[PDB]
Amino acid sequence: PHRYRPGTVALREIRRYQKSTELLIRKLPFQRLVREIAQDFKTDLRFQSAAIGALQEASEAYLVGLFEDTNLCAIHAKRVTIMPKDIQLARRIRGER
Amino acid sequence: PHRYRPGTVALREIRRYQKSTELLIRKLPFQRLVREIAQDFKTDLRFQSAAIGALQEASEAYLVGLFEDTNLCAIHAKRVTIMPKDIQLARRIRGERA
Amino acid sequence: RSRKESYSIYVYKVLKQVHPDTGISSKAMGIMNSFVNDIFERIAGEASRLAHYNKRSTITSREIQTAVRLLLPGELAKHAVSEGTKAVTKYTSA
Amino acid sequence: RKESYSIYVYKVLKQVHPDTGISSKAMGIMNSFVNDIFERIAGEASRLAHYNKRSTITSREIQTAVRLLLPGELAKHAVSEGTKAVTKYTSA
Amino acid sequence: NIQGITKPAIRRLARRGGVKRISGLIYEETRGVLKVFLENVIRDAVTYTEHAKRKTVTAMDVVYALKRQGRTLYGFGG
Amino acid sequence: RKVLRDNIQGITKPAIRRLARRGGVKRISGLIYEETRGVLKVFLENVIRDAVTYTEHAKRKTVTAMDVVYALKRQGRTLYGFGG
Amino acid sequence: AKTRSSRAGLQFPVGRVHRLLRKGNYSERVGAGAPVYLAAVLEYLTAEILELAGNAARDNKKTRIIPRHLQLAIRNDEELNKLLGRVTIAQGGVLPNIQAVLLPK
Amino acid sequence: KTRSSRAGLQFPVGRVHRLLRKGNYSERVGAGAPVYLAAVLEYLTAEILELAGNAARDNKKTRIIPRHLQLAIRNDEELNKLLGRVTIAQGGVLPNIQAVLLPK
DNA sequence: ATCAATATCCACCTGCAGATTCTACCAAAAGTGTATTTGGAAACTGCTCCATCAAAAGGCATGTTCAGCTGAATTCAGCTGAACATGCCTTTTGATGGAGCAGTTTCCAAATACACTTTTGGTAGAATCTGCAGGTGGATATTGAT
DNA sequence: ATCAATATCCACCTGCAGATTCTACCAAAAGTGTATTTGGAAACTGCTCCATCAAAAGGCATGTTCAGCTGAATTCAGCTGAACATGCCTTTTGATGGAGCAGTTTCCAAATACACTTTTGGTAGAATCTGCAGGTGGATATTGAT
Repeated sequence: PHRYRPGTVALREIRRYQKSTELLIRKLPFQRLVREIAQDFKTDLRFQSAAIGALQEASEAYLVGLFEDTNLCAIHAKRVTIMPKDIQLARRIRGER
Repeated sequence: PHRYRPGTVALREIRRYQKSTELLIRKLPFQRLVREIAQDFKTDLRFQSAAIGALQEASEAYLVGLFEDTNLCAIHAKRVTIMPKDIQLARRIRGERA
Repeated sequence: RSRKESYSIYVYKVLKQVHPDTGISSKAMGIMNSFVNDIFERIAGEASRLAHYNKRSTITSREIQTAVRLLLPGELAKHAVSEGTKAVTKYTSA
Repeated sequence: RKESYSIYVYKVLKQVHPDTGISSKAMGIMNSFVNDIFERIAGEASRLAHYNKRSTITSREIQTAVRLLLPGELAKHAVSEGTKAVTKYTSA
Repeated sequence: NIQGITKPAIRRLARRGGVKRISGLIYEETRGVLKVFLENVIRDAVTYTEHAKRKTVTAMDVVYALKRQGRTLYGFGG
Repeated sequence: RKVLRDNIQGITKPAIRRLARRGGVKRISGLIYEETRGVLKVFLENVIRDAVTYTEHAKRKTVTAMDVVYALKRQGRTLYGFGG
Repeated sequence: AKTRSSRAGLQFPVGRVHRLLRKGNYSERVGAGAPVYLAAVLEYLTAEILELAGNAARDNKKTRIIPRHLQLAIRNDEELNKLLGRVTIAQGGVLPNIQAVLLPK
Repeated sequence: KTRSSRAGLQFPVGRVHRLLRKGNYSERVGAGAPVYLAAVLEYLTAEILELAGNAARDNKKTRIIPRHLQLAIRNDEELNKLLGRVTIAQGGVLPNIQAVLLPK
């Protein structure tokens, strides 16, 4: 009965994902979210596939970046586990808040 | 002899300086620091009094804002004393030096 | 020799309208001129670009309006767009 | 209609890496790159000239714009290439 | 729909971000932040759209929106 | 004239202390003063650099407040109050 | 010989704002409603901040608006703050604000 | 006899000119400005292509992709500073794991 | 550190399909040859502002003492979040069509840019005014020791 | 729960350094009468774009276990704040000389405007190819276990 110690697989996923470049958010769910937020600004809009693809690239690169700063904030707190207060601290120093 | 406990005067100073707007770095020394830096860039440079004035206002506004962020970094580390480490986290997240 | 324009004459008027009893120090007026110039540029700028993106050689009140909506936040936007439209339709009413 | 810098990028590619090719997506990035730097340089030169109450953007403006925009070493080389191309253009 | 952005997907993002251990409250914190992001961008994009008097948000509308937010993106027309 | 050296030390511990205060800081470690000087020095270098560049471009020998103001705008630190 | 400002019902100089648009290299040509609309927004905005500044002056018992008064009005108004979130007002100081953790336990 | 060949560049001087004129930047435009500008655009382009070329080679690839441009940029101090506020689609991030998070 | 048994990575090869690269052609640029405009460089020079100096003065910066209480170690255990084997379903994806609509065209009436000629609205100082910066002093907390 | 010890207000005062006005031109709006466009307003396509369908496949939602990480509770060496004694050097005032901004003219080398003449780059098919995605087979990295 083989089992990996907590953390081992996690590092393995970091090494994997920092190596690839494919979008990590499932496409359909995403487009659904994009069109919904948008519905609140102008009704019955249509989206170039390229536009949905630009929005996804942008947000995924944004979130990934934000996680980097969050990780740094957690580490700064002698922790290894990111938390909302870490995301909150980064977004504050970033001026987004 | 009467004695305020450590931290009381510190808080007294924050209330005082957050209430005021005067420059906090001495004029002459700062004018001297600018001319030194300016010089190591291009010689025979002259300065409008207002230029040095604009430089100081900007510098102090920048340092004051950096210390706020620094302060937040210390707190978040469950400290109350700011450290170079905090200033560095601040500037890194600020994208001033990833 | 060397006449240099400013917005002071207008800032001051508007001041008297809002607070008839209040004055303004020159340094504060200095701040006000910077504000007006800064916002004017940001609007003009975004407008300049909006026009470009649409192969249009002219900046109309329509550009300025969408520029104000991109530049200004929520309530400030609603109110500025109202004032703006109101002025234009009044100006064009001859 | 719908011009781009592809041809030029690709030509420059063959000078530094004759062997090398380049995907469409990668070409789109070089395009974006060129447009961006073009607008920043352009933009700064515009302001420079305005600050000095000038109505014309000359290589003088473009240069200072490069100096204000590109970082240290990259700025040096850019200034080199720049003056070199202008120098060769005026001659012949 | 925002819940459509799943935990494992957020897991993946954090991973590419170098994150090893994730708190259980990060997921909902992430969606809120992702939503504020799209709202600001999309809102700007749709403004460029309506200005161009179109019913279709184009990649260029998104690229110009991202540039205004200081999130310049290369690869989609600029 | 007179040689200019070590002027960064003119940014005294008490002045840095006062700035932390306005910034709301209560306790300051001993190493903060040398870090601040380092950070301020980099701040000034970049602003003066761009500023002096604007000066040279206008073929002047005198850095004007407008120069500093344009330099600050470039650097994303817009300053109101000297716009002139 | 009316003034375009009066035609628009404004204090801000419409003609001047129309001149500054043409000389700014913003577009080949400039519409007649653009300078009007823009002078209107400019006037509205300086009105909004002078209102709040004036009140700050009143609270500090002064009759003349100074920079600290402008800072108070900007930093305290969520929207003006966002609008000028990257602007620094000379001689304006900061807002009285002390993190709780720092107060006498 | 085109201006680009005259200035000896691969980049389209004539177009860089038409663009400067039409971009609403100034009333008038020098004749060397478009030349100068065109030279700068080409140089930076070569720089990235060069580094991205290597990044490709160092990966056993002949054809440059977005990943390779991202590796070229982020791994270069200056190019990275110049584009530190830019995001290359499909480029990913540089592998990097905080020491503290490593095993044992 | 080894022993052993998982599972992971990691080359080397290999075969196809989606892209790339390579070709063969047309309008919209880009290059020319002329004919003028003119921006702003060169050559004074009027004259603000900047660099220095001198000097007296007290606001502060320096250094030193001391010890309060904060940051850095440690121990420890509850319980949060990782690793997994499971079972199921929403995302893929791939035509298929129909169609809502960016994109063009063809006008032109409304709106702009022009080139002058008058008419003021503003800006640069004098001429007048006046908040409020400092100065003082009791009235009020605010602290910190018993 | 008291108090001394000090710090913090708040109101009252009063001449002046810093606004408010009061005057005068004149740079720059505004009013007119033409010479260009500009960019909508209908009419029409070729598209990209939703919408279904319709399977199938991963990829995710779930419930178990428990490893090990986050936080709480204690300690305590010594860093950093509070106070003080000293006396330096930044501030403040004023004055000078003259460097070097800025206002004016004077006017060519260079830029804008056509009117054409050629050439190149953007398109829409044609002729290969770089790798992706699998397949072993083989050392590796892990983690339980003498």
